[PDB]
Amino acid sequence: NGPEIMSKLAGESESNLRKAFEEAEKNAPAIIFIDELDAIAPKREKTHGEVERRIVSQLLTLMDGLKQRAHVIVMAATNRPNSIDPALRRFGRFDREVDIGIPDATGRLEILQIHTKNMKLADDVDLEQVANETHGHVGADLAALCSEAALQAIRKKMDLIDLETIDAEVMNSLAVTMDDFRWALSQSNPSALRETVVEVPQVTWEDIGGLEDVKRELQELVQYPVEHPDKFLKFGMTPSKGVLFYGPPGCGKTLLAKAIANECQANFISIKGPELLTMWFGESEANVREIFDKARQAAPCVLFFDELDSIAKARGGNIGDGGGAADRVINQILTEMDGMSTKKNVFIIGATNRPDIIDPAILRPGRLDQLIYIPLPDEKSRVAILKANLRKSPVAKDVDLEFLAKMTNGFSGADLTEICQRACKLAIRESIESEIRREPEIRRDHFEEAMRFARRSVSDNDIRKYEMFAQTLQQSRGFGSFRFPS
Amino acid sequence: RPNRLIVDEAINEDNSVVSLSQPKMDELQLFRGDTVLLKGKKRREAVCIVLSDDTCSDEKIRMNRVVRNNLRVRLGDVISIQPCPDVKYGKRIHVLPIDDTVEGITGNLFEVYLKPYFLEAYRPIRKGDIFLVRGGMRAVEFKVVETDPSPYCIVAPDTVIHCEGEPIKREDEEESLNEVGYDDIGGCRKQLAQIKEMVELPLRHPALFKAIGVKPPRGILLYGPPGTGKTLIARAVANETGAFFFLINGPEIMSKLAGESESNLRKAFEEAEKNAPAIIFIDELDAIAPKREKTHGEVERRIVSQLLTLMDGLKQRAHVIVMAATNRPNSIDPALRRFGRFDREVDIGIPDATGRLEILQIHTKNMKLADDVDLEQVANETHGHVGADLAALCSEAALQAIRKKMDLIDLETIDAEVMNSLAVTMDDFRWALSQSNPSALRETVVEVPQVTWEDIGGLEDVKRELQELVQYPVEHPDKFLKFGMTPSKGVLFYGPPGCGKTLLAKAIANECQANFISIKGPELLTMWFGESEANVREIFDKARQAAPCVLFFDELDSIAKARGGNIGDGGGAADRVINQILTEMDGMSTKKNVFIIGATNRPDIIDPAILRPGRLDQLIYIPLPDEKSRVAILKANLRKSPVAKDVDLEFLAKMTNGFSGADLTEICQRACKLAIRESIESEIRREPEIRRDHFEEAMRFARRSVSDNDIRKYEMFAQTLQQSRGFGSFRFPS
Ligand SMILES: Nc1ncnc2c1ncn2[C@@H]1O[C@H](COP(=O)(O)OP(=O)(O)OP(=O)(O)O)[C@@H](O)[C@H]1O
Ligand SMILES: Nc1ncnc2c1ncn2[C@@H]1O[C@H](COP(=O)(O)OP(=O)(O)OP(=O)(O)O)[C@@H](O)[C@H]1O
Ligand SMILES: Nc1ncnc2c1ncn2[C@@H]1O[C@H](COP(=O)(O)OP(=O)(O)O)[C@@H](O)[C@H]1O
Ligand SMILES: [K+]
Ligand SMILES: [Mg+2]
Ligand SMILES: [Mg+2]
Ligand SMILES: [Mg+2]
Ligand SMILES: [Mg+2]
Repeated sequence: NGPEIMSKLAGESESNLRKAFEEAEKNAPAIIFIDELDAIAPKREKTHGEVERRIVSQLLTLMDGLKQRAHVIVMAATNRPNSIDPALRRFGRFDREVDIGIPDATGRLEILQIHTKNMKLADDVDLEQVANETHGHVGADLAALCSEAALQAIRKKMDLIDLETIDAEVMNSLAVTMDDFRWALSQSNPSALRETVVEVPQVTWEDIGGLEDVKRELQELVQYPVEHPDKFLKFGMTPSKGVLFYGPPGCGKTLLAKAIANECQANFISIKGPELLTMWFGESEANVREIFDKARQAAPCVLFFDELDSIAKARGGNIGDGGGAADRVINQILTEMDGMSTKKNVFIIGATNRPDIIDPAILRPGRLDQLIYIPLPDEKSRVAILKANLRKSPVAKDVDLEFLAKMTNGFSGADLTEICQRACKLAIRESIESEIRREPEIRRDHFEEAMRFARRSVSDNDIRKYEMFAQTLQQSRGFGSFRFPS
Repeated sequence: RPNRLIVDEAINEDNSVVSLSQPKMDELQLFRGDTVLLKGKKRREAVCIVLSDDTCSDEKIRMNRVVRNNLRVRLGDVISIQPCPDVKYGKRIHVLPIDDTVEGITGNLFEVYLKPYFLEAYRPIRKGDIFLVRGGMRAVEFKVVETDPSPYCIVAPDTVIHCEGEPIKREDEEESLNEVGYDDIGGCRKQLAQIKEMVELPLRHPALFKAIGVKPPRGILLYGPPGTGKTLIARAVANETGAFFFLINGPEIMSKLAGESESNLRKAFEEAEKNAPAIIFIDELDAIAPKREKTHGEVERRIVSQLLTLMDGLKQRAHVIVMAATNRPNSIDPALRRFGRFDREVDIGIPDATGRLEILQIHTKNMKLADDVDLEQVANETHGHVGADLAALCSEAALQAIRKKMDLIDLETIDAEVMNSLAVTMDDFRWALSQSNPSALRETVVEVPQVTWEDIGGLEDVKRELQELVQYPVEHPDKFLKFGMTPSKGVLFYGPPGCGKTLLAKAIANECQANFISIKGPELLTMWFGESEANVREIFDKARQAAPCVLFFDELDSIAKARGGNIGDGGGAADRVINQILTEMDGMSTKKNVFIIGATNRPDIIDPAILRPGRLDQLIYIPLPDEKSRVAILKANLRKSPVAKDVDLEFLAKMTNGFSGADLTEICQRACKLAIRESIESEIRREPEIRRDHFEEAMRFARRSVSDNDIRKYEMFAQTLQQSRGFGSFRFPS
């Protein structure tokens, strides 16, 4: 234990490290686990004591002495991959690095099922509903949640049957009800809420309508190099490692990136515009490196840069504020892109509503060289939007969502999302009023009432500008009549 | 069973009154004012009269500290009823004080403690009963030594109570009845309830955790500004649960060389282990274990590591809860706040006006006050006062009461009658209020506001929308799951200056009884100028810990104005502080019931990124107040002010056509100030209400703050954001 080692004067600390290693040597195959390694061996520059430096050096020499075939594996856990001595992470000392990371919904469900196996639950405890709304929870947060629910189950039957070395039958007669879990979910306080989510997304191609050419291109750039690595070697040509989505707001760039990640069952990392702006305002663009590290350790991965023009907008427009299109954060992104290998199957997807103001250096080959226009959703995509938002909501069968997607001509996906956000909220309001006066489905009248407040977010001029950009980048030249002679 | 009850804290401070419920009395066949013989643990018993109240449950009995200690039991224990067989009145009943509680005060105890306590109050008395009485700015305990007419009796007016002297020595297994308890804490209901919950099972039911194996909370961290009673709360919990309270003082630990510090931490933990269920309280934790990066000594690092390993060793079922108080949630080692060491965190925080009133009533219970001391007027104008500030205020007033009668009757082991003859007058409190110097004046107020929908006139559609976004997800969480749709977590108020955005946010918070946090434009500008936008995170933390909460960002366009206009200064609409607000909004859950309300007079220059879905996606226009809202403004400002009945405030709100709320606020700020001036002049020449002439004189200086062009621009913005498109004729075919 880090703290236990560092809590013993300036003598016995070194003696205890040495004795631990000697005891592991004398006792056959062994695993030395050094829990909280950063407590023992932090950055020797940030140490301000002689004994701490001796502790780090003693650990280094013990680890070097464990280069023989003594059958002793040394494991170490730290919350600081970048706050332990780099000299420990060299070859022969700590060569292998395993990122545990946040559990996904499946992992959270598994942890909950593990913690509740001994506990006598009820029939209403779904244990999967909680696992889906325990976002930001590490297994310790889930254990705390489970113990909290069990304790409140004991806090409801506390002094009815006395628990005075107490009998087994009363112990077996306990139960935890699902509303206890829903209570604890509001008192959860997850520890890893503010942590980068790296998970295979649940968005599939079904949740996206239309975009047939866009889906084809995306699976050409992502699905082919992953599922057919036999090609790209037979033809001796590396897959492109990046694409730039451009188009009007609310047209499915995020969903397309998520769906292409889910098709290959690849990890998905999303870096939104506020994070790029956080690096830009704070001049902490070094964190770009860390992002790419997370992408490289999670490979195969789709590294998605939503609203990649956020810094360009924050500076003004195409020129910005006096300067050119280059900025420190996008420059770091360019540097990191040049340093990848295309053999890690890390795919960069940048999305921008303003391709005009994007730094052209990011569109060069060996970068986001392919530009895909994500247009305003067509009627099939509108139907998919309505079906996806309306799923999980009880909606009447008589609603003609196909008809609803016919006058929503220039509507974006956010427009239809607000359409139900209004119709379905009117349904909630009507339910509450009828429940007040009294003391089931989204009807057609609710949808007509919502469409009475239907506005197009993206204007005709903006669509015209997007179409013009798409033409000047995709209409190419007059080489459509080319043909080899004979 | 009629002979099995559960103990709860008594609402009132009565010495010998227990509160029960009518259904419990139904199976007992007892009157409202009869006496019963309650038998406690360890063979002890007492006699007490019952009372009826609906706050307690059907099978719960409420008892105060003194009678609970007489039964040798604590909260939640098992106590029978066993009604007394109507024992006749007492004759002599000899009672004597306890030596420790009478030391320092001598004299005749009849007219000061015994007679007033037994005057016009038939209180049952047993041989072993010890009772505490408050008087002479003290709380003194008296134990009965003998009773001639049977061990049980009821005190009669003609009974000749005897107090010879020779106070009895404090017994072995009986604790002091006036040291600390739950009734000594003022208005900390939420926090004290949380602590009681986390602490009940581990300490009151220790064998349960030696037979079940569920992990109870092992580390509780009380944090808040200094003087909020964290040590008091911990001591109260330990005393009420009966667990051994071991106190570790930060400075005391860190004042002992580089040896005995570690030895004392280890010995404290071992002593807590060896002594049954225990609470280790580590007061001033940041003195012992600060950020190990900011430490610059080896012994300090060893202290932190030793505390960490002791806390880890207290992962077993040793029934030892470790409590710690710090004023630094973010200046203690983060490694202490991990799972298994200090998992639970309780924010004590500033007391509200109700909490301040409770604290003042607690500190003045022993003190003999006057009739003019409102004790609620001071509680309403003690803003920024923590309970320590209130204790200082109360002691200051009492001392000045002693500074007015200081050497008239000599206080030479001084007599009790002169001690009981003191009084503190309200003007002393009003004096101390100007000499207060509150410690938590510069602290973020998190309180349920007192503004209701009555204080707002008109805005019927705005009220409806606000309760649709806030009241529905809070009071009807059954919906939004049946329909499978999260409530919107934010709204943006926009409109002209002085139209009730702040009052609307406060009223929607008060309707749901939610906490209200207001972040004004100067604070956003402070973060922007100082580049301390990291504090945005802290703000959201305060909102998350105070959930349900309305997080209000008044004048959210302050940074945009400070930069210029819509463009600003070369750059775009993004700035570091609003970017941090966007980041924090994306990181909330909508299951915390934290609602963000942004207000802006300039929606044109607001960053559009904040209007996107998953953010302040709903925009509500708060227009210039209509005549009903004007009447509400006038009535609300004029309340607390004596205003003549003949004033036609309804008429006054008819020519105030384009007037804003600030305009009418200035209208009375002038009329009512003219009334004050006329009062002063008439008092000078001589040595009651705001008349109509005052209001006409004020309206003679009535100007509209917001011009017609500005109102036109607000209306244009409202049209282009709310007139939508020509989809009003939509209809599904057939
Ligand atoms: N083709 C589509 N398939 C599915 N959903 C879509 C599609 N286009 C839009 N949407 C809907 O739009 C909403 C979110 O849009 P999305 O985040 O994909 O937009 P975007 O193109 O990234 O633009 P922006 O940068 O303006 O947010 C969701 O409700 C989503 O269902
Ligand atoms: N609808 C209203 N109901 C009650 N009081 C109102 C209303 N409109 C204005 N007022 C009065 O206006 C004064 C303060 O206005 P308020 O702080 O609500 O304005 P605001 O819309 O937030 O504008 P600003 O940003 O210019 O201060 C108070 O005296 C309040 O009584
Ligand atoms: N919530 C409270 N209720 C009653 N008294 C209080 C409260 N808070 C503080 N006091 C008074 O303030 C004094 C000092 O409080 P203290 O325990 O030092 O604060 P903290 O515990 O936060 O360090 C106590 O003697 C107590 O009389
Ligand atoms: K104290
Ligand atoms: Mg570990
Ligand atoms: Mg996008
Ligand atoms: Mg303290
Ligand atoms: Mg405002």
